[PDB]
Amino acid sequence: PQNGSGNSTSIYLEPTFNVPSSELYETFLDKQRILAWTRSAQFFNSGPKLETKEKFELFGGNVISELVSCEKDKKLVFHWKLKDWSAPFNSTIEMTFHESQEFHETKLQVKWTGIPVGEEDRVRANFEEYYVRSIKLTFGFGAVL
Amino acid sequence: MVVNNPNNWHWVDKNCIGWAKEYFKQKLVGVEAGSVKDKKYAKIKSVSSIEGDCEVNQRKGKVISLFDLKITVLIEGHVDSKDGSALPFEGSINVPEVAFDSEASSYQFDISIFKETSELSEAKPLIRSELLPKLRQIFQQFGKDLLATHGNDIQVPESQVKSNYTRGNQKPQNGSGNSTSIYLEPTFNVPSSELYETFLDKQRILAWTRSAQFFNSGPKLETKEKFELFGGNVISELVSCEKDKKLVFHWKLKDWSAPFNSTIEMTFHESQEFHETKLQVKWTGIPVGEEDRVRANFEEYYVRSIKLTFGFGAVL
Amino acid sequence: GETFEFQAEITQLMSLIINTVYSNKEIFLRELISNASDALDKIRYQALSDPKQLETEPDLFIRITPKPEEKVLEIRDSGIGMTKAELINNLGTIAKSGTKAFMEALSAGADVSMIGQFGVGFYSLFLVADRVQVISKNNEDEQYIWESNAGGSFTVTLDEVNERIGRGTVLRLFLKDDQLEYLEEKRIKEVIKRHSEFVAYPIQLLVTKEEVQELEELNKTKPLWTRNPSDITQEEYNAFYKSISNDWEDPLYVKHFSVEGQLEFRAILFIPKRAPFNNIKLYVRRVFITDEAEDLIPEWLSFVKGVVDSEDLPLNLSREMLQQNKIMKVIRKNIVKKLIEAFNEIAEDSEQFDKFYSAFAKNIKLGVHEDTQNRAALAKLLRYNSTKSVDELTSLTDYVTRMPEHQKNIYYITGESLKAVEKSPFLDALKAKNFEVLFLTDPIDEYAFTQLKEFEGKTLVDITKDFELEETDEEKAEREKEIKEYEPLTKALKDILGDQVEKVVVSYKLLDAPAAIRTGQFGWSANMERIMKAQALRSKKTFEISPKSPIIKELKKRVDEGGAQDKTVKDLTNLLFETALLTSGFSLEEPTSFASRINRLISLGLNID
Amino acid sequence: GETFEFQAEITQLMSLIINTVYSNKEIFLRELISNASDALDKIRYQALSDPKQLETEPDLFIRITPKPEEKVLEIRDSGIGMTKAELINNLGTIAKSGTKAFMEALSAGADVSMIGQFGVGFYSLFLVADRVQVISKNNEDEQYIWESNAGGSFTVTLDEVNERIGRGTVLRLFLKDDQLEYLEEKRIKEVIKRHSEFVAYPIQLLVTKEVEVQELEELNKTKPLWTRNPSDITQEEYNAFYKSISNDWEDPLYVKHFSVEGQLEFRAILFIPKRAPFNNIKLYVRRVFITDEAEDLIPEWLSFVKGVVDSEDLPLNLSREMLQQNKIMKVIRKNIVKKLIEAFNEIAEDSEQFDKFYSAFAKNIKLGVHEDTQNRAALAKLLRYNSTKSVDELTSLTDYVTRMPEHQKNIYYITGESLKAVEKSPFLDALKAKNFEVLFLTDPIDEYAFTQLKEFEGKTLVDITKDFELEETDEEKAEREKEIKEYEPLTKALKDILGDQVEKVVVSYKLLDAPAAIRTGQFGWSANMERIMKAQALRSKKTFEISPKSPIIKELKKRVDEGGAQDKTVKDLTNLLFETALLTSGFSLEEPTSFASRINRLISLGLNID
Ligand SMILES: Nc1ncnc2c1ncn2[C@@H]1O[C@H](COP(=O)(O)OP(=O)(O)NP(=O)(O)O)[C@@H](O)[C@H]1O
Ligand SMILES: Nc1ncnc2c1ncn2[C@@H]1O[C@H](COP(=O)(O)OP(=O)(O)NP(=O)(O)O)[C@@H](O)[C@H]1O
Ligand SMILES: [K+]
Ligand SMILES: [K+]
Ligand SMILES: [Mg+2]
Ligand SMILES: [Mg+2]
Repeated sequence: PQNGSGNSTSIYLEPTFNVPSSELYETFLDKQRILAWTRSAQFFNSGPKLETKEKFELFGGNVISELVSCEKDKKLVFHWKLKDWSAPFNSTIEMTFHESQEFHETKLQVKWTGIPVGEEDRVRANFEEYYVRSIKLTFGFGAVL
Repeated sequence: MVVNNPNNWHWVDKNCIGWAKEYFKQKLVGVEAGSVKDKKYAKIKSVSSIEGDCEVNQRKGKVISLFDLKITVLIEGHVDSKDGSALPFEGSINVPEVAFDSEASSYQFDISIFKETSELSEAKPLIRSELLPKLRQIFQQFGKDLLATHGNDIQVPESQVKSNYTRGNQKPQNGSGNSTSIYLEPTFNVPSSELYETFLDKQRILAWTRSAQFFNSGPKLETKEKFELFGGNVISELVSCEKDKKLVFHWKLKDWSAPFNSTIEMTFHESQEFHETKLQVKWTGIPVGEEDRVRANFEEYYVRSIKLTFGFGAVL
Repeated sequence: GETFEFQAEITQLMSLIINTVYSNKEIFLRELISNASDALDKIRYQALSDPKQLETEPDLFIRITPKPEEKVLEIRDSGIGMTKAELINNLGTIAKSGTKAFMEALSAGADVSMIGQFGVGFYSLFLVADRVQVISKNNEDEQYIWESNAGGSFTVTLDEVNERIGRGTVLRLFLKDDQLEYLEEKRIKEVIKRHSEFVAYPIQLLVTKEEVQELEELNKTKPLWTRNPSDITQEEYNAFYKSISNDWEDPLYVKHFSVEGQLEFRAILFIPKRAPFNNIKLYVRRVFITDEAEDLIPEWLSFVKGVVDSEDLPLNLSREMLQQNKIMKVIRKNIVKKLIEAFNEIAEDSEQFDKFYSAFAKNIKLGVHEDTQNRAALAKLLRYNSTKSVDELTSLTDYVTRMPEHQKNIYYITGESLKAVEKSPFLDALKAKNFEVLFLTDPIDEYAFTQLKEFEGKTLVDITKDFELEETDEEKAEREKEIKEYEPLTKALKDILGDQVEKVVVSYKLLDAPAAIRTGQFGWSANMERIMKAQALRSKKTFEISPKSPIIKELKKRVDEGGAQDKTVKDLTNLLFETALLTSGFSLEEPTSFASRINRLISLGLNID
Repeated sequence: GETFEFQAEITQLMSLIINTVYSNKEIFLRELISNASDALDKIRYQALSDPKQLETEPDLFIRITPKPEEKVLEIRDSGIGMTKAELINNLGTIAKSGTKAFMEALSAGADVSMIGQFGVGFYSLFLVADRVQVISKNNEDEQYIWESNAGGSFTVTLDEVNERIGRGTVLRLFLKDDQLEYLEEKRIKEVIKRHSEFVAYPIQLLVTKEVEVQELEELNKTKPLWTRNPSDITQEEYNAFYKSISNDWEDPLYVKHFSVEGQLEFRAILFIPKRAPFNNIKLYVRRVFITDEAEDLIPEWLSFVKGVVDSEDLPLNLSREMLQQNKIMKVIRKNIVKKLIEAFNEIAEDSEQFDKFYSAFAKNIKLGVHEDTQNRAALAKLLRYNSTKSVDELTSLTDYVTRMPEHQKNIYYITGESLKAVEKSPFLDALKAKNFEVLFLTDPIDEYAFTQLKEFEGKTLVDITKDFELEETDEEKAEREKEIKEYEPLTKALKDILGDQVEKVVVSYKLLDAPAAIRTGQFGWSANMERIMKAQALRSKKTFEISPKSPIIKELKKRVDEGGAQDKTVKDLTNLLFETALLTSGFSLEEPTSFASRINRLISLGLNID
């Protein structure tokens, strides 16, 4: 046995946001809106919004993300990786939108794969704080108590 | 005491809050500042209160002590006068804390002189000249003797210890009970004008209580008048009251027996400097097994209930 | 390979039970009182088969006589007692429990539930005493003395110098110099009230009064969970509630149930009359274990009082905490299920539910926001005012009963008080169509309605936000013709306000008010935005005008005359916009500017140049 | 008479020590790693005096090899090992701690920090394992096998069927059928990241990848920083340490590493995060996690800080996850708050760093002024607010008294909803004329702190929203008394119209441009406090004062002498000025529909609508 790393695991979250799929989709792409709920973002391109195959650092540079595929208010797939993570470890998070016009809500089905075994509970609790509750309190897309 | 600790390896605790009080009752008193023949003199007569922690512990044979007490004393004496002989005066010395690792320059002294006048300006340099160095050496010596008298009570002698590591670290019929009394001072942001009528006006009493049964048709409460509160479980009677200064009630709970009847004494201490009022409540006559129950409920049914119904202070 | 056996280092194991466990030192009184109750149960079980055993000392009691003169805490009971052999085996061997050995030798279906199962509870008195003098007396033996100094050896001497007792055991606790607090009446009654308050046998305490000494029974209120809820009267429940909690008032409702099977446990849950703003204590073998269980009661349901007396709970060596066993969740769902059934029984009464809802309105609505499994059951208890229920409160099920056949949504409105929502201009639209609108006055109402989202198929719709109503074929063509006519007026109000509003549209849901502001059915409401901006521990607007108001018609006349950029039309636009914010529930930014506009209208009315 | 010796029931003591001591079942992994760390310290202490004792196994590691197909959780260490006699005396006897006897054999003052002190920590593995096959190997003996199943007896057999090991002990755990969760990679890493994260020796874990070669991963990748001097530690090491003690992603805003030496030996590395987490301070004894639910360790208002506290010497419990009657915590509580207050003062010396700290923890600092009393004066100097002279940046209370003129004896402030509402309030015109600075309070928690301080360097905190009296010359008091006496029927007219809406109507000179305003009667809830209490989810009389210099008030006075005390047109205007003053003073307007009807009638009057 040689010195290496562990395996990978997966999670599945579904936070409910009170915002149409058109406005919520632009929240994860508009750089002017990203700085609102993140309070710190570093973009390398001069584009107004995020594009395909574009890397950008979040939360002081500790969170490295990259948009690899996205649909019109339907799909959002990002390559999520942490600063303290190793080189082979690189997770990919998928965001699927489901607009419910009867209740005026949007259940964002989040299919996150490629998370390390030991780093599972860390990226799940902080996702509800830096991504779920941060947007609900900045843009008013949900009641938090 | 008998301590069953082989080689003195486990933590054995010994509370010394009782012995600490008796030690200060024989060391802080009797010490004087100057002499009676001089125009300036002062001497501590008694200790006001000794509150805090004073315990000795041992881990691996070394007697450790992490005491932290709040010492306050009463001081008398006299100062120089322009006309006639010297005039006496009274005061009090307040110490913030006396720790175990406190140095000589760390001990603070809050000077509290009664009846402050311009003639008594020389009273503060008096205690700071000879009295304060006498109190510093006593507080410093308090840590030495505390490890000397209670240190041998634990850490059994080395004759029975076979550990070199610890050795190198050593240097009637059926009846009822009696009563008791409690004392609290809740703060209210309200003058004594309406705070007095809060406990008397029946229309205002029903506000912060939401349940009351008055037997008389009077507008407000009068002397020698009984009334039940909280569904008839609280039976109190107003027997004496002054104009916005004193309130005496005969508090009694329904669960209490017949020979038990407590008495509440409320005193108003409104200060116009901060626009507040400290209601000193001297509650006596409570059973010994009921003083914690009526005290925790007084902060909920009497203190917070008034500050939330009428808004006599913000609580968070 | 040689097969050895496990040994035990007595000189070190004794210290492991003396000054390494029992974090708190008051536990010695509870375990000694519990040891007296087990001895009283042994002699009581033998009295049913042999009455001669209870003839020496027929009165069963537990006497505690403190002696501050010689620093001796004497605890005497009239139990079965210990013989000379029991003092060496049952009281001289670590982890040897004679009580557990007596329970395993009983018959099938016994009514006695003893406490002693571990066998190391007797060595807890050494926390406050340096040496103990146990005086025992059995029927089939003589009276002996068990003396020990917490060391590694003890002595058993025949009692010939102390007082002769009939039957039982006397424990003389020579308290230490630092543990003299247990010689006063305050600390004695404090530990008993906290730990051994519900002992089946009376606990007598020798109290000196001001030198006439008397005996007081510390446990005055017998436990009620061992009895059927049928024969328990109302005044017994009131006295029991005032003992488990320090409350002075009587309990509003009592929910006493019993679950049988593999998790037999008793629980008497009390609902107080006022909010206490843990509360549910846990009892095992008539002994208080702890009350810090966080998974036993939900956070929104933490207002209920009472105790839970279970029997199958894995306790630690100190009997002050519970180990993880995946069983508290079963007791958790049973408590909520019985309390929800209890809340439904309170709803059957009108006077009883009025006091419960008015005192715990925040707690019931908090469960709708937090709990999800029983969210529909808690919605049945929600009571609010409405346009047809301005006097009393109505439920959600009564709302659907009064809904017409052409209504498909539950309409409500949020605000700061009842007077603000009753005069809101958003009610004139629904009152014309005979639509009932609920009134939400508490700040927590919006947090509950944003999680339910549906009641019996009816979607909860807030009239404060933007929504749509039904309209006939004759009106849909008239409204479209009037909207396109007022199109330049909507654009005239947009550039004046600018970023203050999202869009200016002509709305027909206004009859008396000339203008109003809505949220947009996706953002935070006017009340929700005001709530978040006022919490100590912690949206776009739509300008809609009424085309039938005379003020709006006059503003429309100024547009076609080239008055889109006049000074007077800009003053009235900002005035009407900020006025609608006060009616819709919004807060005015820089209220000094709004007051300056009103002062200028006052001068115009007073003929001031 | 007869003296006997205390005995022990072995058949029943084993059940009590194993089943009824530890709350959780995952504690078994912490004791086995702690025992491996103690054995590694024994061979390390002997390597300094005998290098040949470390030649058989020079690598000091802790390897864990889970086997799901065999239901075996193997824990191998390279410690000193146990001889044939130690497997019977040390490991065979309950409450016999051989590592404690090793600590007592050396002299006082060594560099040993072993964990084993009780002697009943080894039996905790039986909570999850049915039978054990602990294999040991010492340098001064052969390799033996210690087999037991907690049945009151054990056997020691010479090892001849297992692989030869150099030095150390191999712990073979045959887990039960219901405790098979400890064979996966997830459950193993959770216990290590919770109880034995900061072990000085590397903890190796054998994981199995997918096609599927098995490798070794070091679980404790971060080394403890409290064992090093805070001067030698750089900023990069403090950031990685903060990401290990907590699950946060960002770097710590400030690091406070101190160490108290004396009667109480304890170290603490406290981190200040960049955002509020809305416990947090963990306690470590012998570099082993004990508990994190200590309430007497850190105040609630100060619980926002992160970090751990190394307090190697403390009274531990038999379960070893709770402290006994913590009187030492009060000494550590006062030391942690003292060091954090001194740390907050060091942040206040900077300008760019304190802006991020105050903007993120403004509520926590003000909560200390409301709750804490002994350290209320120290926290009052950290409060930063806006004022009429500090509209750009936040100013402190110390800088406030510096700019105070010689004729000012009180600190003036004002509360409200936001900054835009308090900056244009009509209450500032009186203080701006006398060159008096007024602080601006925008957060709802500001009022709860000012009603508890009540004094800052002898200056009394006064709220301009309440009824207060200013100082003026004697000739001004004479001319003002005539105007109040002249406007006496005007004040009596406004009182009967409003009724019980106000307590009294008086002529105030603290208003310059506004026609009227509303103040509180110096007791009760203020305008902002009353609105906040009526808006909490989990949860006073008014004074009508007019300005004698406003043209509207002078016109209303002209109507009084003409018999217009009961005119219909005046009653509408006095009610209009009252509800308008409530909006400017910060009061909640009752039934705004009627107030909107008055505005709609004024708009129609301006548009020539009959
Ligand atoms: N007051 C008493 N009268 C008679 N027998 C007693 C008395 N106290 C203790 N014993 C005996 O001593 C035995 C030892 O009990 P003890 O050491 O207190 O632990 P336990 O009560 O059996 N279980 P636990 O208290 O949870 O550790 C009991 O089983 C009784 O047989
Ligand atoms: N991995 C190991 N290698 C060598 N010796 C060991 C090992 N594990 C246990 N021992 C021995 O077993 C003895 C008994 O220790 P144990 O029963 O684990 O409790 P303890 O470590 O002594 N005290 P505590 O860990 O606080 O409960 C120790 O003194 C060691 O000598
Ligand atoms: K025993
Ligand atoms: K052992
Ligand atoms: Mg016992
Ligand atoms: Mg161990």
